[PDB]
Parts: sequence; C-alpha cells; structure tokens
Amino acid sequence: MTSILQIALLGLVLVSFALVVGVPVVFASPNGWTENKGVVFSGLSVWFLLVFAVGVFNSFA
Amino acid sequence: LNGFNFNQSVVDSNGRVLNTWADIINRANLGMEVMHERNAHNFPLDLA
Amino acid sequence: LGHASFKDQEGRELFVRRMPTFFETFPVVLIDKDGVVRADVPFRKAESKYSIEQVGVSVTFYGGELNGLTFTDPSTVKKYARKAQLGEIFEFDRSTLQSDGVFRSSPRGWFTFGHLSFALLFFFGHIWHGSRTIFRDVFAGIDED
Amino acid sequence: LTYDELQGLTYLQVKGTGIANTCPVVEQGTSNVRELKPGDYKLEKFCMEPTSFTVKEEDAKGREEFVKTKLLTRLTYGLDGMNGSMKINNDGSVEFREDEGLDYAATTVKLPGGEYVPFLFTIKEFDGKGTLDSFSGDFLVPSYRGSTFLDPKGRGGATGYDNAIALPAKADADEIQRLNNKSYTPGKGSAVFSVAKVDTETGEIAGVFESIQPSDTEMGAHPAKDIKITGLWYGQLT
Amino acid sequence: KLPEAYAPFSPIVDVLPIIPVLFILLAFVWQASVSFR
Amino acid sequence: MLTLKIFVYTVVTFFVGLFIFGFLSNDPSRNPG
Amino acid sequence: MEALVYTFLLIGTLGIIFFSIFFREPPRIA
Amino acid sequence: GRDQETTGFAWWAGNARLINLSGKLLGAHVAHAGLIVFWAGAMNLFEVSHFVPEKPMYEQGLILLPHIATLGYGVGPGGEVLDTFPYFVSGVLHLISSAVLGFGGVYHSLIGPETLEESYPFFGYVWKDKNKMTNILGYHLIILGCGAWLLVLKALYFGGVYDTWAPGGGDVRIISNPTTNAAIIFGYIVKSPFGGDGWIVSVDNLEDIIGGHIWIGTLCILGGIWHIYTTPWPWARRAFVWSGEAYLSYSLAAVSLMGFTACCFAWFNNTAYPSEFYGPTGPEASQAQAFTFLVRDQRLGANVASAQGPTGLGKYLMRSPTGEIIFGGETMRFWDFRGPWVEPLRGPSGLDLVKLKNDIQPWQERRAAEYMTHAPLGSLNSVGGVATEINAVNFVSPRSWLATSHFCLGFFFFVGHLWHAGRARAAAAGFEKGIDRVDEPVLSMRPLD
Amino acid sequence: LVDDRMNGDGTGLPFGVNDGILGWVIAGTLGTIWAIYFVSQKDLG
Amino acid sequence: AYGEGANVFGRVTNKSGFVPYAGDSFALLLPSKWNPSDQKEVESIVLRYEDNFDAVNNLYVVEDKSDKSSIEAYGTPEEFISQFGYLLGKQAWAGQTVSEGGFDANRVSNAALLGVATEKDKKGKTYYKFEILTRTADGNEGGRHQLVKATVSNGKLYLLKVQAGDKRWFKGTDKECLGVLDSFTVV
Amino acid sequence: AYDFVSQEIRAAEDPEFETFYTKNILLNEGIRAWMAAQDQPHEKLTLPEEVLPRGNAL
Amino acid sequence: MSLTLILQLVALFAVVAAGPLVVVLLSVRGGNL
Ligand code: CLA
Ligand code: CLA
Ligand code: CLA
Ligand code: CLA
Ligand SMILES: CC1=C(/C=C/C(C)=C/C=C/C(C)=C/C=C/C=C(C)/C=C/C=C(C)/C=C/C2=C(C)CCCC2(C)C)C(C)(C)CCC1
Ligand SMILES: CC1=C(/C=C/C(C)=C/C=C/C(C)=C/C=C/C=C(C)/C=C/C=C(C)/C=C/C2=C(C)CCCC2(C)C)C(C)(C)CCC1
Ligand SMILES: CC1=C(/C=C/C(C)=C/C=C/C(C)=C/C=C/C=C(C)/C=C/C=C(C)/C=C/C2=C(C)CCCC2(C)C)C(C)(C)CCC1
Ligand SMILES: [Cl-]
Ligand SMILES: [Cl-]
Ligand code: NA
Repeated sequence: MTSILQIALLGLVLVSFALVVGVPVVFASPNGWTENKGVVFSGLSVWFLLVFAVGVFNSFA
Repeated sequence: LNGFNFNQSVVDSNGRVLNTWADIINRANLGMEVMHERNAHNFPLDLA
Repeated sequence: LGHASFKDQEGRELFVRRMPTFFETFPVVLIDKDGVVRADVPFRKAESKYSIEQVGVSVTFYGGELNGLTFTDPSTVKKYARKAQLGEIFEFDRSTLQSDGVFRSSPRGWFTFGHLSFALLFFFGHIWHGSRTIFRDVFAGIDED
Repeated sequence: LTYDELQGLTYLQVKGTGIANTCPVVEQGTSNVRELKPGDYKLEKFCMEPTSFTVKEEDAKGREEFVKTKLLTRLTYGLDGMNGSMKINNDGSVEFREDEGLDYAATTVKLPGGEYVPFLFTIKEFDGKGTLDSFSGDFLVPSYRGSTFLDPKGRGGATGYDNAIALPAKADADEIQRLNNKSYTPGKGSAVFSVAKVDTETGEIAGVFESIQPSDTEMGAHPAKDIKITGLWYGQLT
Repeated sequence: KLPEAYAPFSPIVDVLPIIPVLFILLAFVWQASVSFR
Repeated sequence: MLTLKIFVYTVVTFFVGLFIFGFLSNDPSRNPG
Repeated sequence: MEALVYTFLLIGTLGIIFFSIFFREPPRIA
Repeated sequence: GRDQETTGFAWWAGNARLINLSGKLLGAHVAHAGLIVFWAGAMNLFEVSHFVPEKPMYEQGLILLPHIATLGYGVGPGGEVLDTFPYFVSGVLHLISSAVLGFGGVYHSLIGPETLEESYPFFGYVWKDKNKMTNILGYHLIILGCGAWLLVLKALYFGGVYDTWAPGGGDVRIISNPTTNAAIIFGYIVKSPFGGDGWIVSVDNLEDIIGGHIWIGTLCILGGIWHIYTTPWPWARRAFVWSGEAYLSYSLAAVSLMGFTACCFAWFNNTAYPSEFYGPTGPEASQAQAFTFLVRDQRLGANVASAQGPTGLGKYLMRSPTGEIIFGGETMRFWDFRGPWVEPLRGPSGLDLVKLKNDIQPWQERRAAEYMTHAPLGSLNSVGGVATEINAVNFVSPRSWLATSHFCLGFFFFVGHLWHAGRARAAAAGFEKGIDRVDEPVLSMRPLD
Repeated sequence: LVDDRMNGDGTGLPFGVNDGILGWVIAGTLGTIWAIYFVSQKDLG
Repeated sequence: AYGEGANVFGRVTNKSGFVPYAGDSFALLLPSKWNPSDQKEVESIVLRYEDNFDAVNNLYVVEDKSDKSSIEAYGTPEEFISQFGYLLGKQAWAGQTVSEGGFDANRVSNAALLGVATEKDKKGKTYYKFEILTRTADGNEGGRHQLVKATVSNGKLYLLKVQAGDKRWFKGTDKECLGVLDSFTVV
Repeated sequence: AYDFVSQEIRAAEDPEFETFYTKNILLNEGIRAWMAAQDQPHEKLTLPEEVLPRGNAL
Repeated sequence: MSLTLILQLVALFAVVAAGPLVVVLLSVRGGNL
C-alpha cells in the first residue's frame, strides 16, 4: 500500500495546488463565489477525503 | 553569536590555505585575545 | 659603547633584529647570517627553545668605550641585545635633564607636523574665502530662487 | 553547628547563608583533654576558621603593636578538607602534621589610613610539636603570586618581560627590585594550637589557634608585613 | 528522516518553510497591482 | 547596615508609591485637548 | 595636585552648564 | 479593499484601515494565526526530514524537535531518540490545521461580513464597549487556562515529560505530587532577578513547573469567568485609555516582557530546556570545561585541592564569596550553576573534596567533555567556537539562536508598546494629527517655561 | 567569622524582606500613599 | 596554462586534507592547511611544517647520524625517549617557586609519558612511537601533545615530532596529527 | 598620543599600580606582536612562538 | 542535476509562481483587489 499512499499523496498535493490557486480567484471574482459554490465545495470535499485516505494508508502501511 | 567568520575560507587546488584580509583581522583578534586578561584564565577556552 | 657582536657557543655569528619604525616595543631576536632565528629573549621562560642560556650567547664589544670586552653572563647579554635592537649602543647621562626614557621627535618631525596641519587648515581657508569671493552677491542673503 | 548538623543540611539550605565558611564546632565533648586515648591517628576533616586579623605596625617609639583591620575578600578565608597525622602520647606529647586539602586562602585586609594588605592565610606542611594543652610549630608560606603571574606591565617570572618595555631608555639598576627581581622564595610562619574540647566517642577535637605569617611581598617588590591570625580549629582523628 | 513512504516527497518539505516569508512579498505584490492605491 | 537597608526600602517604596498613585489620579484628563 | 586641577575643570564645566540652564537669556518671540 | 482618500491611511499603514472593520479584522487575525500554525508544521517537517537520530539534536540546529522531545514523544533514557514518528505526526497535524485556518482567514477577509455588528451581534465589539471587550478577554483567558491544564494533564496522566534531573542521565518521568504550595509557587515571582535568584528563570524541579502551571491554569479560568461577568471598576475606567490601539499597546508591552523572559529562560534554564536537546548553557559549558580539566589533572597525579594558581587563588577549586567550594578560574562567575551531572558531587558546603576524588562516574565525564566541546559560541555563518577559530566546525547552539532572536523580538515589541501606546494616548486626546495652529497650548502658558 | 553581614545574598527572599520590619514599612508607606489618594481621589473596588 | 580555461561545472582534485611529501629517505603526508616553516630549533632538522592558524601545531623531521646499528641498540623505548629530553624545550626560569599547583618544587614545566610502543612496516622496519603531554605553570593551551616516531636506517636516525595544543587537539587537530604520525615511512 | 609617561613610570616603579590605560597598552602590544608577521611580509618576521607576548592558559 | 535538486527547483518555481499567478488572474478577470 506504499505506492497507493504515494499516489494518493500526490493527488492531495495537486488538489491543494488547485485550491490554493483557485479559492482566492473564486472569492475575489465579481459574482464568482455564488456561481462556483458547488465547484469549491467539491474541491474541499475531495481534498479532505484525500487527507483522510492518506491518513488511513499511513496507518495500514 | 559573533560576526562572520571567513577564516581559512579560501583554499587552493591542493588544499593550502590562501589568506585573506579576514585572516589578518583574525591575527589581530588573536593578538587581543591572548592578552586581554593576563591572569584571569586557567584553561585554554575562554567560554565566559 | 662600541659595536656589539653576538656569538653562540658554536661560534656562529648572530645578528640582532633591529626595531622597525612602526613598533613601540619589539621582541629581541638574534638571527643567523642565513636569516635563521638562533636565539631570543623569550616571553615564556618555561620550555623555551632559543633561550640565551640554552644557546649560550656571548657578546663582544669592538671599539668605543667597551673595546675588546666580552660578556658571557646571560643577564648582561640579554640587556645588551635589548639595547642593540635599537641600533648602535650609546651611553646616556639622564640625571642632568631628568630624562624620563621615551623617545622624542627631531625638529624635522615637528616642522613637518606643524606645517602639514597648517597646510590642511589653509586648504579649508582656500575653500571658504574663495566661496565667499565667488558668491559675494548672495552671501549677504538670497532672494529666494 | 556540629559536624552532623552541618552534614544533614543540603546544598540549597546552605548556599547563600555563609555557613560554608564556618568550621564545625564540637558540642558534646569534654574539656578534660588529658582523657584522650594515646595513639597515632590519621587526622582528617581538619578545618580552621579565623576570628580576627591583626597586622603588626611599629610606631615612632618602636612599640611594635598589632592593629585591627577590616576584611575585604568576603567569606573566602576558611581552610577545610585538610588531612594529616597526629601522635597523642601518654604524657600528652603531640606530633601534629598537615598534608593536604584546602590549606591556603588568599585574603586582603585593609589597615587604617587605607592600606591594602594581601596575604595567603595558610597552614601548609605545619609540623607541630608540644603538649596536648598547646602545641606549636612552623608551616610553609608560599609566594602570594605564582611565577607566571604578570604584573600590570607584563613583567614576571617564567612568563614575563623582565624589563619595563614602556621605557625603551630605562631598564637600569634603579629598577632592579621591580625588574627581574621577582623573587618567589617561600617563607615560613609560626603557629600555636590549643585543644579546647575532645569528643572521644566521635574521636573529634576542636580548639583555638594563633598563627603569625608574613604578608604578600608582591614578588619581592616591598618588605613583608607580619600578620597575626587567631581563630578556632576542628578536626577528626583516625 | 521522514518515514520511508514519504521519502520521495522530501523536496516539497525542503521547500515548504519559505512560504511564510513569501506571503509578505505577495502582500507587496498585491499592493503594487493596485498602483499602491 | 540594617538601618541603611530599611531607610532605602522606605525611600524606594515612597517614590514608587508616588509614581503609581500619581499616574492613577485621572492622568489621561491632564492634556490640553 | 593634578587631581585638584582635574576636579576644578570638571566643577567649572558643571557650573557653566548650570548657568546656561538656569540663567539663560529668555527666548524672545518675534 | 480600500484607498487612502476614503480612509486617511496610506498603503504602508493599510491594516490600520481595519480598526473599525470587525469582520475583516477577524479575517486578518485568523489568517496570521494560520500563518503561525503553517510555519510550525512546515518547519517541524523540515527538521524531521533533515534529522539523523544518531547525532544529538543540538548538533543539527533543531529548535522545534527539542520542544516536542521535552514533552516526551519518543525519547529514551539519557535523551536518546527512539521514534521520530511522533515528530512527523505533530508536523502534519499543525500543517493541516494551518490549511484550515488559512481558508478561514481568507473567507473572513474577502467574502465574510466586513462589519459583524449588525448581522452577528455576539461578535460585534466597538473598541469602547468595556463589557464586550472584557467578555472577549474572558473567553480567550479561559482558552489559555485550558491549554495550561492540557500541559498539566500531559505531565500527569499521559506519560509524563522529560525530567533531566532524574537519576542517571535523565528520563521521561510521570510527575506525581506537583508542588501545589502557595508559598513555594508564588515565591518565584517575588524572587529577585539577579544572580543566585534568577526570578522565575531559576525554576529547577518538574514538580514546581507542574504546580505552577496548575495554579496558572486555574487562575486563568477563574479570571476569564470574572472578566466575563464583570465591567471594569470606575477607577479602572479613568486609569486606562479605551481604544483598539490602546489594547494593542498593552498587549505589546506584555509580550515584549514575555519575550525577554523567554530569552533568559532559554539562555539560563536547563530544567524546562534540557541540555540533552538544547545543548549546554553558557554556565554549563564553563563548568564542564573546568570539571574536565580538574579530572584530567587529578588523574595525572596532582592534588587539585591544594593546587594554587598563578594569582594565588586556586587553580581548580576556590571559595565562593559566601564560602561554598567552587570551580576556580573565570568560571567562578558561574558558581551558582546547577546541573544533573554535577549535583551528585556537591556536599552541604558546596563541591566535596572527597567526592571529587573518587565519586566521579564516567558518564559525568563524558557529558562534561561533550558540553565543553559544544559551548554556546558560534558565528553568524554558523562556525563553531570563539571568534578566533579555523572555520572548521559547523555549529551554533540552539540556545544562542533562541536567545538572540527572541531578545530582538522582545526589544522591537517594547518599541511597539512605546509607539502604539503614545499614539493611542494622542488620538484619544486629539493630538494625533498635529498642533491645532489656531489654539496652541503653548501659546496659553506663561513664558520662561 | 571576623565580622557581621546581612547574609541574604543569593536567597529566594521575597522583595529581599529578610526581616518583617522591612515588609511592615513597605506596607505602611504604600498604604499611607494609598490612603492619601483614596481620601483625595475616588477609589471604589 | 593561459588558455587552460576555468573549472566551471568541474570536479575537485583532492579533499582528503593530506598531501604527499618525499624526503631524502622518507615519505610523509602533511596537512593541506599546514605551511612549510623556515625555523630550525635543532640544527639537525631536515623538514618542518607548521599550522596556518595556530603555530603551536607543527611538526618536524630530524635526520642525524647515529653510531647505533639499529633503533633497538638505544635500548628500551622508554630509555630512548629519556635520551631525548631536550626536545621538550628548556626551563630558562631558575627561581625557587612552590606556589604552582601540580608541579614539583622549583619546576614550572612537566612532561607526562602517556604511552610508548613499537610499530612495524611493510619491510619489517621497527619504529619507536611515543606520546607525551607537556604542561606548564601558565597552562598554555592546556598543555601540548607531542607525538614522536623514531627509526634508525643506514646509520642515520630519523625522528618525526608533531606538536599540537590541547585546545586544538580537542576540536579536531588530533586527526591531522595522527595522520602525520601514521604516514611517516622510512626506507 | 601613545602613552602617559607619568603612569608608565609609576607602573614601572610600583608593580601593583594598574589602570585601564595599562591594560590597553598590553592589548596594543599583543596586537602588534601577533599581527606583524603576516601583516607586513616585507619585514620577513619569523618570530618564534616563545617571543610572542601571551597571557595565561590562552 | 540531482533528482532531488530537480524536484526542489520544480516545487520552488510552483510555490513562487502561485502568488503572482493568482494576482494576475484576478487582475485580468476584474476581481476586486
Ligand atoms: C499576514 C499579514 C496581513 C494580513 C493577514 C492582512 C490582511 C488584510 N489586509 Mg493587509 N497588509 C499587509 C499584511 C497583511 N494584511 C502588509 C505587510 C501591508 C503593507 C504592504 C498591507 C497593506 C494593506 C493595505 C493597503 C490594505 C490591506 C488590507 C487588508 C484587508 C483586506 C484584504 C483584501 O481584501 O485584499 C484583497 C484580496 C486579494 C487581492 C486576494 C489576493 C490575496 C489572497 C488572500 C490570496 C492569498 C493566497 C493564499 C495562498 C490563499 C490560501 C487559500 C487557502 C484555502 C489555502 C485584510 C483583512 C486592505 C484594507 O484595509 O481592508 C479594508 C487595504 O487596503 N493591507
Ligand atoms: C492577561 C490576562 C488579564 C488581563 C489582560 C486582565 C486585565 C484587567 N483586569 Mg484581570 N485578572 C486576570 C487576568 C487578566 N486581567 C486573572 C487570571 C485574574 C484572576 C486572579 C484576574 C482578576 C482580576 C480582578 C479581581 C480584577 C481584574 C481587573 C482587570 C482590569 C484592571 C487592570 C488593572 O487593575 O490594572 C493593573 C493592575 C495592577 C497595577 C495591580 C498589579 C497586581 C499584580 C498581582 C502585581 C504583582 C507583582 C508581582 C511582583 C509580579 C511582578 C512581575 C511582573 C513584572 C511580570 C483589566 C482590564 C479589575 C477589574 O477591572 O475588574 C473587572 C479587577 O478588579 N482582574
Ligand atoms: C518569526 C516569528 C517567531 C517565530 C518563528 C517564533 C518561534 C518560537 N518561539 Mg516566539 N515570539 C515571537 C515570534 C516568533 N517566535 C514574538 C514576536 C514574541 C513576542 C516578543 C515571541 C515570544 C515568545 C515566547 C515568550 C516564547 C516563544 C517561544 C518560541 C519557540 C516555541 C514556540 C511555541 O511553542 O510557542 C507556544 C505554543 C503555543 C502557544 C500553543 C500551545 C498549545 C498547547 C498548550 C500545547 C500543549 C500540547 C500538549 C502538551 C500535547 C497534548 C497532550 C495531551 C495528549 C494530554 C519557537 C521556536 C518559546 C520559547 O521557546 O522560548 C525561547 C517561548 O516561551 N516566543
Ligand atoms: C501584534 C503586534 C502589532 C500589531 C497588531 C500592529 C498593528 C498596526 N501597526 Mg504596529 N508595530 C509593532 C507591532 C504591531 N503593530 C511593533 C513591534 C512595532 C515596532 C517596530 C510597530 C511599529 C509601528 C509603526 C511605526 C506603525 C505601526 C502601525 C500599525 C497599524 C498599521 C500597520 C500596517 O499595516 O503597516 C504596514 C506593514 C508593513 C509596511 C510591513 C513592514 C515591513 C517590516 C519592517 C519588515 C521587517 C521584517 C524583518 C525581516 C523582521 C526582522 C525583525 C528583527 C528580528 C530584526 C496597525 C493597526 C502604523 C500606525 O501608526 O498605525 C496607524 C505605523 O506607522 N506599527
Ligand atoms: C495524513 C496523515 C495523518 C492524518 C492527518 C489528519 C486527518 C489531520 C486532520 C487535521 C484537521 C481536520 C484539523 C482541524 C482543523 C480545524 C481548525 C484548525 C479550525 C478550528 C475552529 C476555529 C479555529 C474557530 C472556531 C469558532 C467559530 C467558527 C465560531 C465562534 C467560536 C469559535 C471562534 C471558537 C496521520 C495522523 C496518520 C499522520 C500521518 C499523515
Ligand atoms: C488575507 C490577505 C493576506 C494573507 C493571506 C494568508 C496568509 C492566508 C493563509 C494561507 C495559508 C497558511 C494556507 C495554508 C496552506 C497549507 C496547505 C494547503 C497544506 C497542504 C498539505 C499537503 C498538500 C500535504 C503535505 C504533505 C504531508 C501532510 C505529509 C509530508 C509530506 C507533505 C508535506 C507533502 C495577504 C498577506 C496575502 C495580503 C492580502 C490579504
Ligand atoms: C506557571 C509556572 C510558575 C508560576 C508562575 C506564576 C505564579 C505566574 C504569575 C505571575 C503574575 C502574578 C504576574 C502579574 C503581573 C502583573 C503586572 C505585570 C502588573 C502591571 C501593572 C500595570 C501594567 C499598571 C500600570 C499603571 C499604574 C501602575 C499607574 C496608572 C496607570 C496603569 C494602571 C496603567 C513557576 C514559577 C512555578 C515556574 C514554572 C511555570
Ligand atoms: Cl581587560
Ligand atoms: Cl578560566
Ligand atoms: Na589572557
């Protein structure tokens, strides 16, 4: 499960890149937040899911 | 914490130390160090 | 006093290193003809390496007051080497003028110092009095721009 | 504070109170000193504590009198931890000897008119003799300053200058005493000890002592002054 | 060192600590973007 | 030396108390504004 | 005697400071 | 954002535009808190990635790992690192929490309400509503008290913390019977700050530390409740200035004092900052050098007790001004040093001559030598030793880094007390922008001062 | 012992109060200044 | 050469810290940071190098004719090292002193023999090896460590002596001194 | 303005008179001795370590 | 040249460009800065 943990961690790093570079853009954009609530919610949810997956994979192996 | 210590920072191809103005400053510092308190030191390192 | 020639117990002639003009105090070192230090008056008498007693240095004076006189006791040899680091050794009568024992400067040194300081101050004089010359109209005040 | 009372206290209960400099005092002994059992004893835990310092001074009329002084070096004048031998004889004869321990202390009293008198209060190699009521003897007094000590201008024995280099034209016989005459010759002092109390069961003794030793000669620069030191001493036998 | 699973991600960890000093520079960049309004 | 110590303690306490209770006595209202 | 001269010079400087503080010429407005 | 025309503050004082914008101020403070946690996590990960457990922690320039190790978490007897995993866990946790806090700061700074007074009355302070400000102080005071009790619980029922005074080389001990005596605990604060006393820096037991944190946690919770349920007294209203900048200035003064205290704690104390992780102190290194040379010359025959130095004062041993036997030389200035490796050699009257002859154990000698070779002396470019060295060793003691950095921070925050406090006073009075130019106070005063 | 000393240096004495007279004079001076302030100004709490 | 070119993106020559040296009949490795020295305290010194920073750290090789057929003809190694008592300097001070700790009466310097032994060689050559610690009343640099390696070949005695301050010895000069002592090889 | 001759003479006559000025003179002496050899190569000063002024155990 | 060095440089460039990139995107988009 070491390889699985590593690819999950890379996915988490990529999702964090996306969130860091997008959340300020969505927030400061005019009317951007209202039309992008779902996208940001999906991003945060998958980010937290990846965090917990990395945690459980670390626990396993 | 002290200042920069570039003593013997420049060495040649074979490893010989090439002196710099920092080395002359260090020579003067050594001159001051071995004389500042003639009788107060019983051990080689000041540390105080 | 004469000229002091220092010779070790081997017979190798030793020369005392003269004090450079920069040094108020200079350590005593007796040097071989080939520039190899052969004796000195060490600062640390413990485990000394080139001590006068260890090397056995004797001083013979040629000419002057002490002519053909040889001294071998280490105290006298140390004293005369310390004197010879200053150049030729002379006898001085210090009781007459109550000499303190620190070198003064010759009249050429005092002349040079005084007239150099005057030269600097008069460079400032050139600057000041010439600025006053060129700016005479405005040195009573300025009418804004 | 007897030996046990001092020993029970911890460092944190003693640091800062000045108790350390005090020597222990026997408390439940007997003043009858003749009752001590004769024999040879390894005298250890030997300590000395002065109670006064007086400096000899000779006046215009020649009346050499001892003048009281004021101490300057705080509570750094107690000798302790010394070891030695002692032979109590049947008639009371005593062969006292001191070998090791903190048997010297550099102190500096001040004389009226403002005179700083330093000296090594020491009992080094005190080979005493006499009766059990009072035994006297001589002890070594080392030079106050070691050979490697440098004077304010760098002069000194061993490591030093042997010359007043600040005067490149004055190193003559007018300064023979100050230059190269750094005489570190040890002197001698006289001491007298009287036993006051003895605890036979503990095997410890305590009493009074009086000593006379020269002051600091400052490496032979000026003559030594006689120092009289009275105090109380303690020790343990075997 | 890091546990053997996280060994390949060592460069990211070696780069991370300098971000806080990047935030103040980002604030200066943002102010410059608005002509220091 | 005890008398000197108690005297200095009294002096220091007096001055420090003056400071503390002077800065409390409605100081912020002592401005021209 | 040198100590006497030094003390006199220091006392003179301090007295000059005292006079320049408490006996200054008033700053005349306009 | 804002502009200078509508606010009166230029860009180089732009955060001053947030004084009366409660929501954006909350966002800014949350963002800076996220920054603090992010540095904590990232630097912890950096340290563990660059850490080799074979070498001592202070050899490798680590500041956070000693902090974690002092709380237990993977250290064996003598301060030996067993598991580096807890350090990694701490780094990851602080880092992820920092990500959350950064998102929160961004939200409350960009999209959240600019002013919270209307929509969220519970968070709508006014910088002069004394009751509300005391309520906020009480909430955060309760949080601080809970943190102190958290430390107490860690030391009591969760494996204890690293006692460097434990017999041997020190070990992780569970502190039982904390010092809960009022006289002992409060005697530290009224203790002198000079030598031999050291104020609170001279705390030496773990029991004293745990009892003190017990008292501080309980008092902080009680004071939080008190400041929640009460309004400042009428005398308190007149004594203080009531504005946001005034509160900032008070906090600046407090944390400058705390920074100076932390600098001195890191430099002097070795109980809460064990030398196994932070390295020896200055006094510790000096005493270690003296001890090492004493044992070396004592092994080579000789009698250190009677050995007289060049000054005639004692080459190895002498008497402290109070009378306690102490190491000779310059290290006599550090006679009040106390360490785990030197206390066994101290009798009632200080260093014991008998114990110094035969009671010395080899581990003490090894630790003393190691401390002597790693004295807290270094250069700016991390070159170990005195200023006159050969530029061969790469070492500056973590104690030196902590002391220097937090002293600089303490001084600058004292200057902050000065600046922000003077400005608060002037703004309250009305002089913040300058003299009136129509009614100067000076023109209403008699001449000649 | 050749003289008398305070023997207080290097001790955890509160405010340096080795003897109660010092604490009493400290309390008296502070309380007197406080009484002056209280009877002049208004302290209530 | 003038057109040789720089060493951009190149490789170092050596980082061992020791450089070879070939004598009249001996081979040696000297520290890179140590400079050649001119002074000859003993007229029979044929080689000398000194540390750039602390001149107390130095070494010199002495080659002088010997009547003894082999180094073993001197006798025991301790007897041999007792023969060369002048290599530890001379106490020029001659004053009666007892106020120095750890030293006998009227003495300001003391040499302690930490250990002696005999070594071998690729050709079976025997070398006398000595380690000494010299302390002084002023305690200069906390004493001085002296390493001596002596051999007799072709009617000549070769003696290498390395001196290091204890202050320098504690902080890494021991490696350099031991390397110098090990590398000393004679035919 | 290297020296005050009165203080030098007093120190020479009195081996226990010390001021910060004399300590500064000693420091200057150390600086000169330990810097001359490498600061002024043209002098070719091969001073043995036993002639360099030095304190105790330093 | 080193793989760790290559990854370090890549991560450094990414994190450095992250801030100016979002600033530029908000400027071109018209977001309130
Ligand atoms: C950590 C320090 C810090 C913090 C927390 C703040 C916070 C704040 N500042 Mg400020 N500022 C700072 C430092 C700081 N500043 C410094 C050093 C200066 C001197 C140059 C200034 C000068 C300044 C001025 C002149 C002004 C502010 C203003 C503001 C407020 C409005 C921000 C805004 O909407 O702008 C716009 C926001 C953007 C352009 C978006 C770009 C930046 C975002 C936050 C991206 C962050 C990147 C990050 C990785 C995102 C992580 C996402 C997460 C999910 C992981 C805000 C609460 C304004 C104010 O007064 O409020 C009314 C104002 O005018 N500041
Ligand atoms: C950092 C947390 C904190 C803060 C910011 C405040 C702030 C405040 N408190 Mg509060 N308090 C706190 C914690 C805190 N308190 C705790 C934990 C408790 C429980 C014990 C209390 C109990 C308390 C009470 C009972 C009262 C206050 C009051 C006040 C207000 C008046 C302040 C004052 O009297 O001026 C300054 C204070 C003084 C000049 C007196 C100093 C007293 C201390 C103990 C001196 C100790 C000196 C000692 C030698 C240590 C010196 C070392 C030092 C240099 C570090 C003020 C806004 C008063 C109030 O307004 O009622 C609401 C009030 O009656 N507080
Ligand atoms: C560049 C900014 C900067 C940086 C990088 C640091 C960094 C550091 N500071 Mg510093 N500081 C700064 C600015 C900075 N500071 C400023 C501006 C000031 C004001 C002048 C201070 C004042 C200051 C003080 C007073 C102290 C530090 C300290 C420290 C060190 C420890 C940090 C810490 O743990 O804090 C504190 C951590 C918290 C507040 C959160 C703790 C929350 C709980 C209680 C943790 C408990 C965990 C628990 C036991 C585990 C769970 C157990 C459970 C299972 C039961 C650290 C290396 C400390 C130090 O080491 O002294 C040298 C110290 O005491 N700093
Ligand atoms: C928690 C502490 C704190 C807080 C919340 C504030 C808050 C505030 N300050 Mg203040 N200040 C503080 C501490 C603090 N300050 C300290 C410690 C000092 C002393 C140095 C000052 C000195 C100060 C001045 C002179 C001014 C303020 C001003 C202000 C207001 C606007 C600040 C701003 O955005 O400017 C913009 C921020 C910047 C331009 C960034 C500055 C860049 C710094 C210098 C970089 C230094 C980093 C360096 C590498 C660290 C090394 C430190 C040391 C280890 C060597 C604001 C409300 C202004 C005001 O008057 O209020 C109306 C103002 O003029 N402050
Ligand atoms: C991967 C991994 C892991 C795991 C991890 C995790 C999963 C973590 C988590 C993390 C988290 C998930 C954290 C949390 C965070 C959050 C935060 C930090 C926030 C808080 C809050 C606040 C701060 C605020 C609050 C409030 C409000 C909002 C309202 C009012 C009131 C108050 C203010 C209170 C492990 C272990 C295996 C290790 C290894 C790696
Ligand atoms: C308001 C504003 C400001 C500020 C801002 C800020 C400061 C924010 C915050 C921010 C932040 C502070 C954020 C955070 C982030 C973080 C994150 C997002 C994390 C992530 C993680 C991950 C992705 C993973 C990792 C890993 C692990 C865990 C394991 C090991 C390895 C690694 C490390 C890889 C400014 C100045 C601009 C100005 C303007 C306004
Ligand atoms: C934890 C722990 C402990 C304990 C500690 C403690 C017990 C603490 C507390 C402390 C404290 C108890 C503190 C307090 C402080 C206070 C203060 C610092 C005050 C100040 C004052 C002020 C700031 C005011 C001012 C003013 C006046 C005077 C006048 C008018 C105006 C005003 C009001 C502003 C120990 C040691 C065991 C160590 C270990 C840890
Ligand atoms: Cl000095
Ligand atoms: Cl020392
Ligand atoms: Na010295």
